[PDB]
Amino acid sequence: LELSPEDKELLEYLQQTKAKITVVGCGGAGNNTITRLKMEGIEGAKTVAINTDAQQLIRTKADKKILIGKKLTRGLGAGGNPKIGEEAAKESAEEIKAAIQDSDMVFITCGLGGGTGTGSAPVVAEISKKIGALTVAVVTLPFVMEGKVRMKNAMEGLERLKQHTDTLVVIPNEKLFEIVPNMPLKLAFKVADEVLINAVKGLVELITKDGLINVDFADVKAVMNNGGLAMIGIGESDSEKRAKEAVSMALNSPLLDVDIDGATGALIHVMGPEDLTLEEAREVVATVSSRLDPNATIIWGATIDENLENTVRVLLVITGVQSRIEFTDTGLKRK
Ligand SMILES: Nc1nc2c(ncn2[C@@H]2O[C@H](COP(=O)(O)OP(=O)(O)O)[C@@H](O)[C@H]2O)c(=O)[nH]1
Repeated sequence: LELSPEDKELLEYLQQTKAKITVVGCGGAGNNTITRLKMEGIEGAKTVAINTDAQQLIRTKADKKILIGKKLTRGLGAGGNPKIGEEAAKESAEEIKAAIQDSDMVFITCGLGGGTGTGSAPVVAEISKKIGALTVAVVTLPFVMEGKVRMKNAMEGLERLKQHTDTLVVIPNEKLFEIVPNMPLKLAFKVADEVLINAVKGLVELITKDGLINVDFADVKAVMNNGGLAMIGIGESDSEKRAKEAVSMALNSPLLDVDIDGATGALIHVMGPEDLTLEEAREVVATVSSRLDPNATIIWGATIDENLENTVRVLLVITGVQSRIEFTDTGLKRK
């Protein structure tokens, strides 16, 4: 490429706004998330799948696969015991470290409540912190119908994650039943899949994807470095006032299971068809800004999704909500 000294300096500036990003999916649900991200083609991110279960791991699609606890469970799994998942991850700590080495940002994703995910996720998070990466977890809490043991295990895992994350994005699966009431559990998991994909892919591609408005990693780091506890809101609309309806739906999302007045920061990803305008994106941001505390630090981007024909989708990630939430054995309680 023919490049002038001025063009080179411009390219150098744009390069330092980028980040090396790795997404790590732990356990059954985490592996399923990774497969979907790999097939759909998540932009600018390395995908790593880890599991104690060799049957689940081998059918997963990923850039890198790690069978954890080879000398512990021999590829059998963890049988829903978080202690087994934790010990397996600790055994394979060096292999996990090698796979995420030199990442500027690491996403850790799983369904909390099981053995492998609940156990290994905090270990991956600890390893990520120790390599100096911006460490973000995007995790689900189980449905109520899964039982008390699953939720108790999940909440203990959430407490361990909190010790080793910069931002902890929590998605309560139970609130999906407000979006799709009385859905069969097996199909409700498929909805949970889509939400996890939207959350992880949406956060990653806010930084990595070509957009109308691209985001500097420095600005993401400024919000997410001490993001604490975070929750998401998703909205979509294809009407005449698509942007207004999408942001309204996002702000009123059941997944935002918190008083949003306690928020100290926010990430906004506006997604639309080829006809998406800056004016539409600005309308979304202005609506969020007016609703939140005036002192909240808001970072936003806008990208074109080719799969969308007439629909604008808004992903909202609200940070610093730990002051309005209490961690209990039965789940998240509003304070
Ligand atoms: N999105 C999604 N979540 C799931 C699925 N299966 C289970 N989960 C959730 O993830 C939690 C842990 O399940 P799983 O990943 O299979 O356990 P693990 O392999 O031992 O970590 C469960 O308590 C469920 O709430 C699935 O197919 N999709």
